[PDB]
Amino acid sequence: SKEESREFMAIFPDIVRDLTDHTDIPEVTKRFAKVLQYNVPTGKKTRGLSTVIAYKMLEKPENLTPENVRLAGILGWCVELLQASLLIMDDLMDRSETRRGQPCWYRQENVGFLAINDCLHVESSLYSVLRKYFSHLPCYVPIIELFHDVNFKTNMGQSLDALCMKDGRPILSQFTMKRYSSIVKYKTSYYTFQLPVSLGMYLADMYDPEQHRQAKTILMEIGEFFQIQDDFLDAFGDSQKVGTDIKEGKCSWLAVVALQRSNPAQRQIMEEHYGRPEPESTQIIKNLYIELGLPATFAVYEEESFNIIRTHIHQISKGLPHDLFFKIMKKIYKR
Amino acid sequence: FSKEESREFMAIFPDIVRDLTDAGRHTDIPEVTKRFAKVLQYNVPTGKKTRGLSTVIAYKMLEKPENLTPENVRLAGILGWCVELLQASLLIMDDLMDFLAINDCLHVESSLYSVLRKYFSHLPCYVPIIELFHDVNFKTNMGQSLDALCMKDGRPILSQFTMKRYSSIVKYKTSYYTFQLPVSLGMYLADMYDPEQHRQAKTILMEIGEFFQIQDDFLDAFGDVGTDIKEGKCSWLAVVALQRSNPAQRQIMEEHYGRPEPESTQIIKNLYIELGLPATFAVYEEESFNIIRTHIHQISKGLPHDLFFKIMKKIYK
Ligand SMILES: CC(C)=CCC/C(C)=C/COP(=O)(O)OP(=O)(O)O
Ligand SMILES: [Mg+2]
Ligand SMILES: [Mg+2]
Ligand SMILES: [Mg+2]
Ligand SMILES: [Mg+2]
Ligand SMILES: [Mg+2]
Repeated sequence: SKEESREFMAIFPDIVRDLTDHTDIPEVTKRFAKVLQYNVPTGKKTRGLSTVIAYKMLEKPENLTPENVRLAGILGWCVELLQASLLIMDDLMDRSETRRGQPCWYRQENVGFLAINDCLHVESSLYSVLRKYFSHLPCYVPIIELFHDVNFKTNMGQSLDALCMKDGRPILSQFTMKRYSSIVKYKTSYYTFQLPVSLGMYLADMYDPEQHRQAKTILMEIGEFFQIQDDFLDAFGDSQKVGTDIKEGKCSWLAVVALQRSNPAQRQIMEEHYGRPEPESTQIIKNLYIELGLPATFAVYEEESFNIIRTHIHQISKGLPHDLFFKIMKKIYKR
Repeated sequence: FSKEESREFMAIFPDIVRDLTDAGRHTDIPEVTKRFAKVLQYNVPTGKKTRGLSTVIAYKMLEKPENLTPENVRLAGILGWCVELLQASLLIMDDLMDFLAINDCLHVESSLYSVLRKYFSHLPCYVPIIELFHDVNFKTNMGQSLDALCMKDGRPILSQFTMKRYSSIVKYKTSYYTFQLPVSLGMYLADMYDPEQHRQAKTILMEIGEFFQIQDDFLDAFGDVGTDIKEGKCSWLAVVALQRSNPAQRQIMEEHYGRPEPESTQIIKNLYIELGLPATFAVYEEESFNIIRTHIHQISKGLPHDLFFKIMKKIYK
């Protein structure tokens, strides 16, 4: 929606002023404004806007004042602040060149390993936003605790992902569906799906831990498909982002399923060519994925997962609106 | 710190590891949980825990003697370990910039907020304590960045080396988390929330923090192995050297400060000797001590002066 997107984007400049406008150190506050302006407001803002929409479908229609919708928007920007911090750090860790076409922050002149500090700074900053706007509301402490908990869980996700690599070479014996599912849950699903919905619920004064647990069950399932679809399109999606999962030696759903279905000779091709810099090595792995019928396998998974998740949504108890979870399903599966 | 204080503090650490690495919960990710136990065990509990133990001492000297139960002194010890978790994340980040992964510093920092939630979420001091940690984290990061703005393309920017910028770096990068945080935590646990009491403490603790770092800066070059010169750090010695330098002495700093060759380090030290930085530190040490002793004696708003004298005596020796 034009009105929702514009109202949301209009909040960002206020959050920069809140965090940067410490009058004795103007040179660092000016630099932090640039850190925020480069890394936080560019691209889709899907997680941020999903927080606003989640709130709009959870709150009683009589309580949906512009004031409250703005508070939802500020929570959305706190999600985008958390993500910005995570992606600054991940880019340094993965030594990536670009993110969404933009050169990675750490590559910019006179940053490098100072990106570590900028990561921590950006993550810490969202708690200052929460204090200014929410310190007087009952949802304050639950929201602070949710952000700190999700940060901790995301770090477990990132560390689990790193235990699939040694000396910058993939450990293919680690590429199991159980480890993949755990990586997606902790590294992606909590901050991408649980965080926006739980923020919406808290702002709507929904504190029942069972309601949050029932939301989690369905959101972790949708989250798994989301990342599996993302992994699939990296290799088989119409380029005209250019996919580099194979070169980077990522524990992707494609690599996991490839190893499940491979005969010994096919396993040897993964051992020899997976996570190598040569473009020839990327094409050999892609050719193996085609040979193992991974496009057909994804097509079956997409149809089956959709049906299973839709069934689980129909069985949701409590005051949780099924509407919200069907709406999330629609945007992800695009149907 | 007394034997009993030290031993009962150290005894808390294994509990905090079990609390954070999910002992009792039966986790779906044991491999990475076991790794985090090792990150904590290897990086957090080793050497002197002076910030952690200072939090316990601060609480013991602010709380009414009747309220000093083993249970409350243990809580003070847990706040102390949260300061040591912050210290550990900051040290990891310094090790990285010069087994451990890059996100371990973010993880360790995040873990202190899990410890705070577990032990303090139902106490009145909860919101003030988490807000103090949030604010100190932010300020420490600002200090870290201000320090980095004294360096461009691997070279020190000597025009940035002013006493104004140095004082700001020490205040934001070190003094807030090293001196303000332990005392304010003690005060909050003792249900002392009055902003004027906190501001009275801050004034003295920012002054102690400045001597602490200036003494550290001095001993790096003139102690009995320091690499501040080689690393081109914005140290008190370099700041004062540039204040006192004639144009020829400035050119020696321009040419030889922040160079890897050990000969450049000895040239800078020779220049520091020539500029009378030892004598200058001796004057600063005497004058700062007399000013800080004065302010501690003048401390009001119902604060005990003996807490701050103990901190002062530990730093100045
Ligand atoms: C604790 C931290 C730092 C978490 C990082 C979370 C994250 C979404 C990383 C990107 O994943 P990726 O590296 O597998 O993919 P890409 O970089 O291509 O988006
Ligand atoms: Mg990564
Ligand atoms: Mg990456
Ligand atoms: Mg990428
Ligand atoms: Mg991807
Ligand atoms: Mg030093």
